[PDB]
Order: sequence, then C-alpha cells, then structure tokens
Amino acid sequence: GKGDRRTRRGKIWRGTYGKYRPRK
Amino acid sequence: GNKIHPIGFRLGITRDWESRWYAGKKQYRHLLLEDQRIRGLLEKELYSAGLARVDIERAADNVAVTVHVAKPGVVIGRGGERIRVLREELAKLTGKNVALNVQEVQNPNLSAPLVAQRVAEQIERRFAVRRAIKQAVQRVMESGAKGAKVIVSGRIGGAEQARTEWAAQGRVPLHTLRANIDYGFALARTTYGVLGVKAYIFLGEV
Amino acid sequence: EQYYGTGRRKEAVARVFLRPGNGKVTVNGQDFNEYFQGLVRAVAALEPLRAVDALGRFDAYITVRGGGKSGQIDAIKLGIARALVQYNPDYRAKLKPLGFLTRDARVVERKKYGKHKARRAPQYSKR
Amino acid sequence: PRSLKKGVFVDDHLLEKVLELNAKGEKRLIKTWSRRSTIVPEMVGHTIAVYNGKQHVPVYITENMVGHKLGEFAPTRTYR
Amino acid sequence: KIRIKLRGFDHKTLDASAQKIVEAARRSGAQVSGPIPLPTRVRRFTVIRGPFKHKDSREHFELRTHNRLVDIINPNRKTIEQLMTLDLPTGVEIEIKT
Amino acid sequence: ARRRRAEVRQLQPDLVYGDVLVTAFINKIMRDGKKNLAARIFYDACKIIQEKTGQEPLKVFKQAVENVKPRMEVRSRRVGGANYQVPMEVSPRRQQSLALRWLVQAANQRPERRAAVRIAHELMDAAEGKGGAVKKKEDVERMAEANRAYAHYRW
Amino acid sequence: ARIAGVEIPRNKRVDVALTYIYGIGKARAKEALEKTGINPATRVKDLTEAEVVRLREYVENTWKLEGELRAEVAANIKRLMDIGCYRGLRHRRGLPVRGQRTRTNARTRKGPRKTVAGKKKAPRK
Amino acid sequence: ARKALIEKAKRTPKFKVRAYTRCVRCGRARSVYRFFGLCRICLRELAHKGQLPGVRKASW
RNA sequence: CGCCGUUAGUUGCCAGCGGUUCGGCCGGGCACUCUAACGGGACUGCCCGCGAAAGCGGGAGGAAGGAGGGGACGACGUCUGGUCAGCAUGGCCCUUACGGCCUGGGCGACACACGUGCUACAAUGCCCACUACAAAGCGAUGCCACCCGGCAACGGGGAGCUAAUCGCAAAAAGGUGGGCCCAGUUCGGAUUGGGGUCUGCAACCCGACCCCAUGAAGCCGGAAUCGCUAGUAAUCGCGGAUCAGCCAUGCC
Ligand SMILES: [Mg+2]
Ligand SMILES: [Mg+2]
Ligand SMILES: [Mg+2]
Ligand SMILES: [Mg+2]
Ligand SMILES: [Mg+2]
Ligand SMILES: [Mg+2]
Ligand SMILES: [Mg+2]
Ligand SMILES: [Mg+2]
Ligand SMILES: [Mg+2]
Ligand SMILES: [Mg+2]
Ligand SMILES: [Mg+2]
Ligand SMILES: [Mg+2]
Ligand SMILES: [Mg+2]
Ligand SMILES: [Mg+2]
Ligand SMILES: [Mg+2]
Ligand SMILES: [Mg+2]
Ligand SMILES: [Mg+2]
Ligand SMILES: [Mg+2]
Ligand SMILES: [Mg+2]
Ligand SMILES: [Zn+2]
Repeated sequence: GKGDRRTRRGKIWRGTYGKYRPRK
Repeated sequence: GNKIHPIGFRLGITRDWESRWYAGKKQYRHLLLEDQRIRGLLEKELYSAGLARVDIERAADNVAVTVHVAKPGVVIGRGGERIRVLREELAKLTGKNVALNVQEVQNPNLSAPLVAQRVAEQIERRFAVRRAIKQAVQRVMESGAKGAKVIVSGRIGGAEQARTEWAAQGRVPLHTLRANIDYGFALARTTYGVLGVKAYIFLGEV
Repeated sequence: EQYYGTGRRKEAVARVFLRPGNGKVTVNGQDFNEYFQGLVRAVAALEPLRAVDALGRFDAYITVRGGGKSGQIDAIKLGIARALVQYNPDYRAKLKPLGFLTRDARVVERKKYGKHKARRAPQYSKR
Repeated sequence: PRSLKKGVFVDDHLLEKVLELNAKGEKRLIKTWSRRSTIVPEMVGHTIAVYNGKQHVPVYITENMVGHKLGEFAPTRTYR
Repeated sequence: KIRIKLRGFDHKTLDASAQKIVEAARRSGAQVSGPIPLPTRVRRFTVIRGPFKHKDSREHFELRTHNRLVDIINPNRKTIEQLMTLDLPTGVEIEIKT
Repeated sequence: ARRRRAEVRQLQPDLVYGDVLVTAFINKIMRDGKKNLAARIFYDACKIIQEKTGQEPLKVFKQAVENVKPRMEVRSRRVGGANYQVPMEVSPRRQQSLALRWLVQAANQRPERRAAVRIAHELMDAAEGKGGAVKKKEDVERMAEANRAYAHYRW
Repeated sequence: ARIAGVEIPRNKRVDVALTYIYGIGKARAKEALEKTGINPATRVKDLTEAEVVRLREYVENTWKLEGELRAEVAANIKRLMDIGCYRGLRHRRGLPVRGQRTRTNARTRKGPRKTVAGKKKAPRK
Repeated sequence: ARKALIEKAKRTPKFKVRAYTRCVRCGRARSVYRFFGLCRICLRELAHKGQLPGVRKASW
C-alpha cells in the first residue's frame, strides 16, 4: 500500500499530491 | 562521561546569563558573533586585571559591557588613558557605540573563575601542584564560603602518564539546584602539554 | 437556568451544559448520535445520567474542543458527572464510588531520545 | 525520464569550439573536461575526447546518440 | 487606541515592565486592557552530547520568547509623555502601533 | 513480578451485555488498537448467534468459554536432569485467558471469510462441544495424565 | 473476447479485464471505457458484441500494445546498448540501470545470490 | 578545519550554490545550527557558559 | 503533565438577550474553553487492624494517596575506553610539497556477508467517494489562501500574514456509501521502457517529484534472536532541525 506511488495511501506517505491524491 | 556544567545546569535559577539581550531570528546570529569578539579582545588584554566575568547588555543600538575585575587599577591606567583606549578599541569591532564599565571584585578568593585562574598561572611557574591545590582551597575556605573544590587535570609535574589531583573541603553539593556554586575553568599551557584547572565554590542556599 | 461541568480527558475538553428537558443531548452544534455515529463506546458518555436516573430528565448542550472522539467521550462523561453534582451535591453518594468524578490523568508519554518511541528501544545484535 | 525543460543545456566553451570547426573541416579530437554537456546535432561528425577524471577518450559521435549527455560515453570506474 | 506587543526571553522581566507600562492609572484615566498573556513561542535545539559518535547521547536546549499585549484605549497626551525615558529592563522589547 | 504479586486490571463492563468477559473477548479480538471494529465484530457475531440459533448470545458465549477452559496443562521444568513436563493444575485466572485466546485463534483459523462469522461459528461450535478451540484443550489436558508420572513435582 | 492481439480477458469487470492486455493498465482501462461509453462495471461475458467492437476499435488503433510493444522496448534497449551508452553497459552486465547501489540489495536485477567463500584467516563469520 | 579552507570567506563564491556554512567559532562544517551560526559542539559549550542569552536546559 | 483559585480579554460563545449576506460574521460581554504569570493543593495529616519504632495492610475525604505520571539530574572510581578529523594541545614530521588553487573523477564502485530499517505477503484487508475529531511546531528575499492553464508534478496571476489574527494544513487510522470475492488477486510496487516538472552554472557518473506502460520477489519466514509491565506495547498520521534541491524509510 504505502509503497505504491499511484494510490491515496501511497501519496500521503511520500509527502506529495497529484492525479492520485488531488491537492483539492 | 558524567557531570554537566554546574553553571549551565543552574542557569535557570541561582545563576543568570553573562550576556542578557533580546534579538530576532535574523539578528541573534550577528549580535552573538560580535558579542564573542568583545569577550576575545577583553579576555586577552585584561589578563593582568584577572577578569572573572564580562556582562554584556544591548538595547536601542547601544551596548553596555560591564567588566568584572579584581584590580580595576589596571583597566583605568593613567587616571583614564586605558579605559579610554579600550572603550575605543571596542568602537572599531563594534560599530554600535560601546559603554565600558568596571566592577570591583570584593574577594578574588570567592570567585571560582579567579581561584582556578590563580592555580593555572602557578602550574606554568612550576609550583608544586598538590600544595597549590590544598592551598587554593584554603584561601577560599578562609574567605568565608560554605565549601569549595579544585581539580587539576593531567601531566602533573611533567609526569609522562597523565593524572588528576584533587582537594576539596566543606560542602560542594553538585546535584542540588538551590546551591549557587560558582564554577571556573582555567587552562595551563605548560612546556610539556596542557592542563585543566576546574574550581568549584559553594556558598549560600536559597 | 442550566447546570455546568467541565471534564477534560487526554488533551480533550468538553463543556457540559445541563438543561431540564426530554433527554435530547447535543454536541457541538450537532446531534449526539450524529456526532458519535457508529462509535460503540459512545453510549458511555451518558453513564452518569443512567446511574442517577436522569437519562431523559435533562437536555444537554455540550461543546467539545480538542483531541479525538473517544477521549471526547470520556471528557463529556466527566463534564456531565460534575454538572450533576453542582445541581445536587447529594448525588455524590451514588456517583463517586462508580468513579465518574475522578479525572483520567492518563496522558501520552513523551518521546525519549535513543529510544524509538518513549519506551520502544532500538533493536541490537551481538550479546 | 530525465530533465531538459524549456531551457536545454550544452556547456558553451565546447560549443563555440565545435561550431567554429563547422566553417570548414573536422578537427580530429577535441580535449574536453565537460562531460556535463548534452550532444547537439552539430556534433555528429567530429570525434570528441571526453575526460574521465583520468583520461580523455576517443568518443566517436554517431547520429544515433544525439539527445544523450557526453559523460554517458566515458565510463568512470573500472570493473573486473 | 494604541497597540503594544511586548516580548523578550525572560518573563519575570516582562510582567514586571508590562506592569510599568500600565502606569497611566489602575482604571481611572484611560481604560487599560490589562497585561495580555498571549502564548509563548518555543524554539528547540537538540545536540549530540559529545564530539565524535555516541549517537544515543543527546541533550535538549530551548530558547523561549514570551509575548504580552496590554493595549490602551483613548490616549491622552500625558499618558504618552510617560512613554519617554521611563524604563529599566534590558532584555525586553517593544512593538508599537496605533 | 519479582517484588509484588501484581494484581489484575479491572476491565469496565460491556456496553451491550454489561459484562466483563465480553470486554475481555473483545480485547483479544482487537488488534493494532482498533477497539471499535473489534466490538463491531463481536456484536455482528452476536446477531449471527441468534439468526442461526434460538439461544441468547451471552448465555452461549459464556457456555462455550466453559467448554474451552482447561482443568490441567503442562509447563516444562528444568531439574537435576533436563526438561520434565510437569502436569499442573490451572488457576481460574489462567483458564479465563487461555480459553479466550484459544477461542480467537481457533476462530481465525476457520475458512469463513467475514470475521464475525468465524467468531460466530467458533463460538457456536465450541458450545456444542466441537471445534478447533476445544481440540487444543482436550489436547492440552491429554498431555497431563500422560506425564502423570511426573505429577510429584507439583510446585 | 479478443480485444488486443491474441488477448482474451473474460469473467471479471471490463476495466480490470482490459489490463490483462500488455500495453494496458488501470489508467488506460478507465480511459478507453469512458471514451467508448461502456459501463466499466459489467462482467466481460455481458458485453454486447457491438460493445466489444467499439472497445477493440479504440484500444487497437490508438495504442502500441502486446507484441508490437514488447519488441519496441526490447529494440529500444538495444539502442542504448549499441551506442557507447552507460545505461547500455548496465543493461549488458545486468545491473541496476537507474543509478542504484550494488554493494547490497540489487537482487531483483542480479538474480539469486551467487555466494562465494569469504575468509582464509578470520573468526567464524 | 584547515585554516586555508575558510574560503567560505570568499564573499563571491562564483555560484551561490557553492556557498556553505561553517561554525563561526571553530570552523566545523557539519551541524551548524543557522540560528546561532555555531556548530553543535560550540552551541553546547556556549549554552553552558550562559553566553547564549535566553537559551536554557530544556526538559518536559 | 493531572484538580482548583487570583490577575489578564483584537484567541474563546445557542453561556444570556439584539441583528444575520445562518460564518462568533455584527453589536456586544469574559462567564466558559484557552492563553500564561503568580498562588492553593499531599502531610501516612484523618479512621480501623499488626508494629518497640520506622513502617506495613486496609478504609474515608479528595482531581490525585504513600515516589500521582514523565523529565533534568549520575558518587570515589573502572575501562590506560572514544576522540589529536570539532576545538585546543606536548612531541615528531613535510616545507617548488605531506602547504595552495582549479576542472574532472571518487566518497554511490559489485561474486559475496552482516547490522539497523522500510514496504509487504492481504477480507480485523485493498481501492474510490463523502464526511468527523489532534497536538506540537515552522514561515520574508519565507508560508503561499484564491483565480486561471496542465491528467499531474508544476507554471502564470495574486490576497493575507513581521503571524493566538495569514499560511504550511490534508491530520490519518475512524465513521457512512460503493466496488473487489481467496486469486499472487483491484494483494505486493521491486525492476525496466517512455514522456515530462522543479531546484540548481550544471542532475551521465549521482537529485527529488509527476504521468503512461512494465508489475519482480513475496502465501508470515531455519538455526538463532530483539522490544515492551499502561496511555506501555501495537497501530495511525503530523512537525522540526540540516537543507537550492535531495537519495528522510534516518534522527529529534
Ligand atoms: Mg495496490
Ligand atoms: Mg504515539
Ligand atoms: Mg574562450
Ligand atoms: Mg544517558
Ligand atoms: Mg587547525
Ligand atoms: Mg549546500
Ligand atoms: Mg483554571
Ligand atoms: Mg437572535
Ligand atoms: Mg505510624
Ligand atoms: Mg582508535
Ligand atoms: Mg559514505
Ligand atoms: Mg557488519
Ligand atoms: Mg485544473
Ligand atoms: Mg465496504
Ligand atoms: Mg508474522
Ligand atoms: Mg519496567
Ligand atoms: Mg509497522
Ligand atoms: Mg529539506
Ligand atoms: Mg517525518
Ligand atoms: Zn564549532
């Protein structure tokens, strides 16, 4: 989970945002 | 390992800061540096007076250096032509207009920095260490004081194997905050190494 | 006009207001059950009123600030238990032995250096 | 998956040197220490000597390797 | 309606000089909004105890800035005249807006 | 426990059966601090104990715990020789823990997919006498009265 | 049904099934179902023969998939192998191309451990 | 460190990314808390001497 | 840190009435929460039993009861322990190099082995959507609301905040809904091909991030072995220091 870049959990873990964790 | 700085531990209560000013996170760095330069130009040139401490305070640009020496004679000079030279030599490093004051030390044998400072100088003049220390302590104990303790580091006497010499009497209650234990460290640049002189001086309670 | 208690619990603060009424409890501009929706522990915030017979004889306007909902439950619980004692000092008898008056001083322990986590110690080899 | 945005980079002392030798003939060997520089189409031809921390190397320069960085062709370490 | 955010590194020296800024009157001239608490900001530094290795040693230092507010409503000119040479703390600072 | 005999903690009673055992079970079912969905399991399990049986769930949960509590167990012993498996009695405190632990573990071995179901069926099966929990209990007591020869080390 | 060259994803949701083709994952599935208007959720067996067609006519004519991709990449590597490239060497040795460590931990690029004798005169390790 | 290696003194560092820190007291290049401008080791020394105003042993 | 009081009202409110562009937004007041200075509070002080005493067991009252919880704090000494590469510093040593400046390389090398970790092997789970509750911190040549372009990293524009007032900021597990249905899977995200963004003179060696495709090993681990006695372990997110950027899953 936390390892996959293209997921909710995964993007949260790596600080970031994007297609898979919209900033808002 | 062990034993925190008996000053820095008590810094909260029984002992207040040498330099006591306020500054923002864009200034603190600079004031601190220059504050240091002053102590350096001060601890070197004022050796003879034997300076125990240097209080430094700041405000509306100005800087209130309050030097504590045993013999304010040597900081005054020709009736002035020395306290002027030094308030001047500070005006160059500090572009901010300094104000040099001088504080008498009633009892040099009740200020750990000086006591230690005393011992240091003997060890260079090749005095007998063991006695120096037993003596130093007595001179401090004879001057009132609830207790006192001195420590010389290693290579006592040119001895190839570094040692440690001791001496201490009265109470020197290190783990109690409610103490007031002036601490002082002196270096001793001998021919064959360096030596460290730690001096503890207990007095009062609350 | 109403009755009041505070009640804190583990970084959380409730303020408990006790009106006389039908049993309608409201928590932070919301219904009591709308706020603790689906948290089985919830019903235990009202264990004072249950054990002094007051479950439906009071309304209760409660504000809650800080922490997490399960501590807010425990803190409301203290809040209620206190209001209900300054409304009738005799209630302590059927209230103090239950424990509802005590405040739970159990709080998160500080993170220690050279540990991973206050007590979790780093793992070592060769011994 | 690399990085040349709306800038594109080629260290210029080497560039003014190669474009200069595109007014006529191709200088056999050019002594560079800048492996930093991308290869432009105008380099396809003249053999450039990329350094190494130890030795300039005879990197002949095909058109099949344009978008690449110079140092990608002068291996640094030595292995078995 | 004058604004006065006070701040320094010591708070024995703050509350004892914010008090000295409330020397217009206790409450008989201008309103006085009382010395306002206003949360302190704590910087921390964490230093490895020795030089060279011993990761697990560590020692904590903090430097905390305490902040006060006060604020006086309706500034009579003699109230201001007192904002001249009337101070003693050295480690206390003084923001002033209106 | 080198100094004091160390007392047991008093879990507050259930919110729905007002019971202590049911908190205990719920606590053993819980992992990673997720107590909400441990209770969300035990209760879901309780709905299932009825819609599969005319009996009330508390009476069944209690009934099955009793069928798993072990009257005897062995714990090893170092002597003037080696390891001897001494048959011991089992305190009422330890039977509690052992039963509950065994019940969850047994439940999670099961092939049913929802957790509540696994708990449900284990809780049921154990009441009716059978089921993995009971098997690692009828088993445990079988090692006692087999090392009966070493009963004379009763501690 | 046959969506891409020799592909046959059946019996799961359409989106999930499409990923069983080489050049296709969660994102091109979502996309190519939106852009052909088939409800992603339907099982494969319940796809209209008409649907199955508008699906294929997109996927196949719009993207390099399966075979025509597998040898685009393979021949893409041979490119950096055929020039003097560093990534080429790394490809040729069989060692982490994207600038990793190899002192430990490059198992996935290296294959299983080829363990060798370690000492000649030093303790037990 | 090397007295020579205080070309941190080099006011123009050519590129602003060759700019680095160094303890203004000892030269240390490697724990220089930027607030103080001092390295970690100097900081503890000065903290204990009470020459960092306001700075104190911290416990909580 | 836990209970309470006094001082203090540009943070806090169906406490109490007035207005509402149903936001404590407005008048308005500080009661409450809080903020942070100064105080009270605990004493085996009270009761019952054992005790020669110290104290032990228990019980009241209390927020807390015998060291209430956690820090700071480490004795004479030991290890000839670590560190002359933080800093000093005796001695010895080099002095068109054992000093100094560059550019490039190295510290990142891979047949192997170990330590400390991270992410996992899934249904008490994973995915998507909606929605709820933190604490501590940091912010000027900085945090960036909001608007526009981009699938997105991010670019353009731009408000506020020297910050209890603006921003980082979304807390996340949780809760409600839907999907997946025992599969190496909608588990796991390693590897690799491609296209990009930003930082920096510059990202080949050797940056982080985003997007598309690829989708490895892994089905709970031999011998052995580590942590933890309570808000502890387990688990979930958040912040800082260092720092252009960042290899941070480390540390505090
Ligand atoms: Mg996944
Ligand atoms: Mg925690
Ligand atoms: Mg030139
Ligand atoms: Mg320690
Ligand atoms: Mg040097
Ligand atoms: Mg740098
Ligand atoms: Mg209070
Ligand atoms: Mg109204
Ligand atoms: Mg007695
Ligand atoms: Mg050594
Ligand atoms: Mg290294
Ligand atoms: Mg090793
Ligand atoms: Mg957009
Ligand atoms: Mg669901
Ligand atoms: Mg396991
Ligand atoms: Mg313990
Ligand atoms: Mg974990
Ligand atoms: Mg950073
Ligand atoms: Mg972090
Ligand atoms: Zn330093």
